[PDB]
Parts: sequence; C-alpha cells; structure tokens
Amino acid sequence: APDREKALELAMAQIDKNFGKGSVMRLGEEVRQPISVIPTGSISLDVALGIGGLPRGRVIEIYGPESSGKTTVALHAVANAQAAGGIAAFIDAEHALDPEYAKKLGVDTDSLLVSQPDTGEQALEIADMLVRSGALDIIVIDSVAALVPRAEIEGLQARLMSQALRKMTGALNNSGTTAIFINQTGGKALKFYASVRLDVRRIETLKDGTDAVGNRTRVKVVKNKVSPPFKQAEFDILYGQGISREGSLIDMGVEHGFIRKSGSWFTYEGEQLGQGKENARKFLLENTDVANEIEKKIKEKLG
Repeated sequence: APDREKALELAMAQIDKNFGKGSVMRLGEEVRQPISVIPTGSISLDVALGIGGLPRGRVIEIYGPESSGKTTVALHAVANAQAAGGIAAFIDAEHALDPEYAKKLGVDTDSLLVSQPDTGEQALEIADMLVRSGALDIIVIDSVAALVPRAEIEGLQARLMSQALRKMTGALNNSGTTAIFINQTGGKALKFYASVRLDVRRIETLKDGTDAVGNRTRVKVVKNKVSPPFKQAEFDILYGQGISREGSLIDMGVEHGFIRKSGSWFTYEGEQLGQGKENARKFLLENTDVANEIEKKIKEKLG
C-alpha cells in the first residue's frame, strides 16, 4: 500500500528537480499558480491553461489552419497585456494586420511596437534585442513559416529558428517577457522550446439567424509545461468584435452550474437572463454588473 507511492513520490521529485517543474505531471494534479499570467480573454481557455492565462516568461506557440483564430487570440493576449501597463511588440512578416480589428479587440495600436524585417534571420535578432530591454511584456512573431532566411531570399529555417530559440529562450526567462509564435514548418525547435502550445481550429460557422456573426472555435493545449496539458476550450469570435467575453460566461456559467438552462431560457440564481444564448449574451453585455459577478463566481469556484 505505501512504499510504492513513496518511491514514486521521491522519484517524481528528483525528476522535476533536475528537469524543472512540468517534467512529470498527472492528468489530475491541481498544482501551481504563478502570480503572473496573461488572460487569454476567454476564461474557457484561461482555465484550459490551468494557470488562468499565459505563463509569462514562457515561449508559447499557437498554431492553426488558415482562418481559425490564432491571430485573434494572439491580439487578445497583446491587448490584455497592454491594458496592464506593459507594452507589446509585433514582428510582422505576413504584412497582413487589421489595426481597426485589433483596436476593436482592445489593441492600443498607436502604442503597438511593430517591425516588418527583411529576412527571417533579421526579425529574430530584432525580437531578441527588443526582448533584452525587458521593457516589453508580450512580443509576438507573426508567421513562423514566413521566416525565410538571408540565403533563400538572396533545412535553413529549422536552424535559423533553433539558434535564436536557444538564445532568446534564456533571456525571455530572465526578463519575464512572454512570446507568441504564429505557425502552420520550422517544426522541431519550437515544438520543444515552447513551454505551451495551442492547437487552434474553427469548428462551426456561427449561425446568426441572418447569415453569420462569427465562428465557434476550439483550442486544444497539446503542450503545457505549466499545468495539466491536453485540456481544451471552445468559444465564439464574432466577426469584427473578437472573442465574446459574454459568450463565454454562459458556457462556463452552465458547465459549472452558476446558471440554469430551463429550455432555451437562461437564468441566473432566480431572475432570468434571456431567452437564447445571444439574447442572454445581449443581456450580460448590457448588464456587466451581473456579468462580472458570474466571471467572479466562476473564478472563485475554480481559480
């Protein structure tokens, strides 16, 4: 009965010791909690991460198929980091960004540090020195696959990438700046350096009755060295409004009881919210007072 675990316990101990914390976990441990993390902007996912957001100082990767969310999540990461006083950097390699939309997500475009390098070898250095001023909070490279090296422009990528990754990884940990990498490629490197990888995919094209308000998405946390991995969260991203914070309260609201679905009628302890997800969504939208209370409750019922 005892001894085995005890040997295990000690085992699992020494591992983490020489290999860090997330070395050995259980798809059941409720462990850790850093006083630092960035709200995804969708609790659903925040919880997904276990820690309630992104592990600062860690290199995260959010890969997904063309037109899944990725950037959106990302720009959210950058917006929530922003509204906290620290400022964000955008390494542009895709030359495709819609500030407006960003602004709508919450991005302070005027104060967003961007840079459209010339070769893949160039961005990284930029990102690397720019990250060395530890003045940044969230730096985000856009398009791992759009990092063509000096050579080709005149197995390169993987290499090019590995190099900085090892280099930038060190510092990132020392400065407390968390990094984002969009992907589709450079594979290897990132695969391993990243301490958290999100796999994002668009499941349903949200039916608005009319023709479409957005799309319901799903992110699977294939790799999480800071909490139990393999989790996942689903949320909606309304065309031109980003992730509906309200849209999420409901889902968690119900998947955790704080709200009752009485047959296409949403109710919150006594009084009803609305009749229909969007209706109740509308409801909370204009009833933030109550809205945050749910978020609050949900955060209390879990952390």
